[PDB]
Amino acid sequence: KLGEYQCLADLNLFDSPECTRLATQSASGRHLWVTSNHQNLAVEVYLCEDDYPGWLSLSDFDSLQPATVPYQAATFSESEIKKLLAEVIAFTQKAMQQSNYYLWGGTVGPNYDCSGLMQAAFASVGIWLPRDAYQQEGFTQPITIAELVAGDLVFFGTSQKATHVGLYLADGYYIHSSGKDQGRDGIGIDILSEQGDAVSLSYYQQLRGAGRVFKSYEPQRR
Amino acid sequence: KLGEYQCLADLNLFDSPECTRLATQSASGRHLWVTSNHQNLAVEVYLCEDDYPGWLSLSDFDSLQPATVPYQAATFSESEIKKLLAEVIAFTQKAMQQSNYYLWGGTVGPNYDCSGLMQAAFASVGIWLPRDAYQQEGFTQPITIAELVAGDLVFFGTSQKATHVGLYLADGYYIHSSGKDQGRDGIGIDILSEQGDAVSLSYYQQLRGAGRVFKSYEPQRR
Repeated sequence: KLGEYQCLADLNLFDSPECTRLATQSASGRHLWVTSNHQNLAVEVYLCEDDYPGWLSLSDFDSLQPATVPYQAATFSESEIKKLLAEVIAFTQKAMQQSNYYLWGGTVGPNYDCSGLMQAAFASVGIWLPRDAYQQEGFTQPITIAELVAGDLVFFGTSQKATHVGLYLADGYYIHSSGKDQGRDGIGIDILSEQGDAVSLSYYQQLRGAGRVFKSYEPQRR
Repeated sequence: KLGEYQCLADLNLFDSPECTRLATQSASGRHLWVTSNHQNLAVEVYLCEDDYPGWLSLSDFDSLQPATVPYQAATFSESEIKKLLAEVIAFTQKAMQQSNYYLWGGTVGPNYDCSGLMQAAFASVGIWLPRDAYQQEGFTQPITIAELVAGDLVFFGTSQKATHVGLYLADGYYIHSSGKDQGRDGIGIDILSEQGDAVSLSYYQQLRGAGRVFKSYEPQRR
């Protein structure tokens, strides 16, 4: 009906009431807000942890249970975050070991989009990032490429905005989920170098910058 | 001649004065103690940071400079260590991307043995482990398999002693350098499960236990 619910299964959220294009996916156990905006056979919702808005098919209403404990965002210091980056990296490596392909809106796994993998990996330690690559760029602390260290985000796109993101490892290497056209159609490792393979070179030429995660997302007031 | 020197190049240390079998390798910049024990065309040494003993060819004396500043071990709290584990894991991932094969005594890269990869990975952030897998088992804090988290060590062997080690990632996965016979002939990722492939199963059946790195190695008095 209306108000705060928790997901009993992984739910697809679409970017319109027609449910033709996946916007994000809400993992089991996440909290979401159900609005009174019903249209077509869907209802407008937003996810509590990242404020992500979208449309949920009314057929997924049976997978919503009313929340009895409201979502309250946890606060992380920079040092707490640093301690958890090993787990974030490990998440991406475990993900790379599963059969996977690049899926726009892919967020619950095994099939991710670039920013979905970043969100899923940080959320595996309880750290919330916004969902889209351009939002992740705005949310992190910009750093120079020289300053990159394991667990930082690397951003790519045009001079206009970030449209791709990966997770830095070491000495130029980063892990990312990349598309079928220019990339690997799934999770893989590339290098920020002109000495890389063709894929690495396609991305390196689009490199925009780098960001450090210094806090977890706090939802907007409401 | 005698006393503490620093390496100007990566040096091979052997397990006998005949220099037929590699014991470890000393990365350029490490400190070593040269004893008065000359035999054949080699001298007995030990490395300062891990106390590891071996034989250095007399022909490598030109790559030894006298130390004017003696090696003194740094102290790391558990917390400082935890903050560095992301870099440790990243090191192993970077190593996996280079052409490599399994090499007993392999410590400087690209070719590692199991415990040498561990040592090299932790040393890349300044944390010293002892060199051999059984020593690493004795040096770490034993934990249960259930308690494994990213950056812990997984030990394998007989009921008598650990002969193999890997670095835990997440959800049963771990990264290790493994031999040509039973393993991958180099760095790769396996799972602590019977649902794994054939290599995973062979190691899983030899699982001994797990350890957490809670301090950096302090050499013997001395």
